Parts: sequence; C-alpha cells; structure tokens
Amino acid sequence: IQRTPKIQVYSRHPAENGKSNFLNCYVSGFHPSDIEVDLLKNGERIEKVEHSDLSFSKDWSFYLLYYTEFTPTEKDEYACRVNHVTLSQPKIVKWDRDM
Amino acid sequence: GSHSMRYFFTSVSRPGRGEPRFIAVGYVDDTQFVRFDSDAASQRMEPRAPWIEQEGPEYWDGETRKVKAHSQTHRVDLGTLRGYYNQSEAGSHTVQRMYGCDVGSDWRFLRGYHQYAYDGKDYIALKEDLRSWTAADMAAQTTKHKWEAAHVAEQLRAYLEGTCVEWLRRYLENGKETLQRTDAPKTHMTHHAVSDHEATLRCWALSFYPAEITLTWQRDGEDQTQDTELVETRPAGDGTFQKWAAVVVPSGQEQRYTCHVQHEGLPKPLTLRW
Amino acid sequence: GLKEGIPAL
Repeated sequence: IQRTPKIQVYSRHPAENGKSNFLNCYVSGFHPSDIEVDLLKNGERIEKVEHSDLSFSKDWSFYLLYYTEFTPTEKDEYACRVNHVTLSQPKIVKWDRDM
Repeated sequence: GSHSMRYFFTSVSRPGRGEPRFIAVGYVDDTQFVRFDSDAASQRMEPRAPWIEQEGPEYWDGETRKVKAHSQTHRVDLGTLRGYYNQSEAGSHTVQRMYGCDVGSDWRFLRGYHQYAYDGKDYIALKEDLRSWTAADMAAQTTKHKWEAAHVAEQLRAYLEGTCVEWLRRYLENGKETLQRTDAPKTHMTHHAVSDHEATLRCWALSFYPAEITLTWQRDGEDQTQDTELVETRPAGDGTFQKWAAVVVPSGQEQRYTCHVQHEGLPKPLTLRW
Repeated sequence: GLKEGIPAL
C-alpha cells in the first residue's frame, strides 16, 4: 500500500522575535515508512534537526515529528521539505506563523 | 478517565544487505516511555520519560532481552510472509504489530489488543473477547490455524488481562506527577481578513494533555460544520498537544460565532467569542 | 513491560 504524507509546520510556542522557540514539522498518515524530511531556513537546509521515534496510528499509517531550536525574526523564512515515494516532486510547506 | 499501555513495532526488510530495521516504542496514554532501534549504538531498551528511569538495572536487562527476542520474531515473520505471498527477495517489505491493554478510571482491565499488518494492510487481529481471530486473507488464515493449534490466544489473554494491567498500574503510580495530571488547553482566538466581505476566525487549543479534545463552532447557539476546517491534533514536542479549528464568516458578524472546547482537564467546557 | 515472548506468524 502507498499513502501520501500530511504535513504541518508550526512552532511549539507562540512566536516572538528574539525569543528562543522550537520549529516543528509533523508528518503523518504515510506508508511506507521511508521518508526524507528537511527543515529550511531561507531555502537552506538546517543541520541540527532531531526527530521522534517511528510510530503509527490505528490504520497502520506512520507519523514522525522533526524539530529544531530556533529564534524567530521578522526577516527569516522557515519551511519543511518532504520527499516520499508517493510524491513526484519534493513537497515544501512554509511556516505561516498564524498563532 | 481511562488509561492504556501500548507497544508499537515496525520491521522493514533491507534486501541488499543485512537484517531488517526494527523499531519498537512503548506508550502509557499519550506519553512515550521507552524505545528500541536496531540502528542505534546501545542495543538496549532506552528510557524516554523521567519516571521510567526510576526502574533499576534488572528492569532494563529484562526489557532489552524481550525486545531483542521481539526483533527476531519479526525478522522470521518477514521471511514467512515472503513465502506465503510468493514474493521475491528483491523488494523491501514492512511488518507492523501493536499490543497492549486499556483500563478504566478504576484501573481495572477494560480491553486488550494484539494486531498485525503486512505492507500497511490488515493481516491478523485478536478479537475483543481475546479468544478468537480476525484473519483478513488466506495467508492470515494459515497463521490463525497455527495460532489456534498452539493456544496463542490463551497466552496473550493471560498477559493482556493480568501482567499488562499490573505494569500499567505500576507506571501510573510511579509517574503520578505527570501521568495522572491533566493539562487543560490554553485557548485564544485569532482573526484573518481575506477581503472586505470575508473573515476567518481561528480557535486555538495549546499545551494540553491528554491528546483527546473536541473543538466545535456555533452560530447563534446552534452547531455549524459548514465553512469550517479542523486540523489534526499535533504534538508540541514537550509532551503536550495543539489543535485549531477555523470558520469563515461574513465581515462584521464575528460576534455571532462561538468556539466551544471540551477536554478532560476542563470541569466545564469553555466558550470563546471574538 | 513487554510480554515474555510473542507469537511468530
């Protein structure tokens, strides 16, 4: 079976410029488990990115949290880039900063 | 509220070289407490919550012994399924298993689980009576026959009804400070104007535990599901969860709408209004 | 804690 990932990009806390925070990329609802997830700062790949232990939901679909410490600013743009067998091009989701 | 202990196992075959990638994780409710990864350096079951680090060396030796045996079972399973489905050794395949127990508010046994999937599809599952099997296809039928002859349901029932709940009760007591604490959602509303005629109201629930929550909108006191969006509940990364719900409204009528939040940590549900 | 042994398919 093949299921395409759902992606949310968001901060752990309400974002304020100059205040340390965590940038999250939550990927879920996918199968198989092989997946490539990168966090981006102004188009460039962030290096110090950790992730959760692989687990799955009632319907057997996988989920992972990728995350890194960051300090938001006005200028810096953030995003999550995901590649998976179900995707023809890598999927880039931008951090909206809505909360 | 009810409580649960659940273990999740994933094995992925690596056809080019070597043995499958095996990952095991254990949860109490929505809190991960242990992990094992075949690709990690320790080759030990590792703690992922403070309260399980209370457990001494004999616990960690036992869980490491059992999880490595679980790993070998799944290695053999991948081989068996390749034979049952007449597949080559060229492709990568996945097996997943989940088992565990639910208890109620009184900490007494409520339900048990033991189920299996191959390449993301249902394979075999223990039924709620813990005495019979749901086999999804003819390959799984062969497994069912084998397990029925070897009295596997009886073995699992003994664990799920007894030892499993004893483990859960022990963990609930030892991790009382967090595991028995509810974190009520921190709520607020935001407003987004797309045009002079349309506005979006978003109702936020942040920093809550457990993950179960209901967000609903009303206009003039009656529910509304139309022109609404509800995102999947997501982890904050610090043990708590986040969710939002949105409604599209005519500009100037925001005050008609209310967001309602139901959660275990709230004695009475909350109402928010712009 | 894990079960002492799980069944092979």
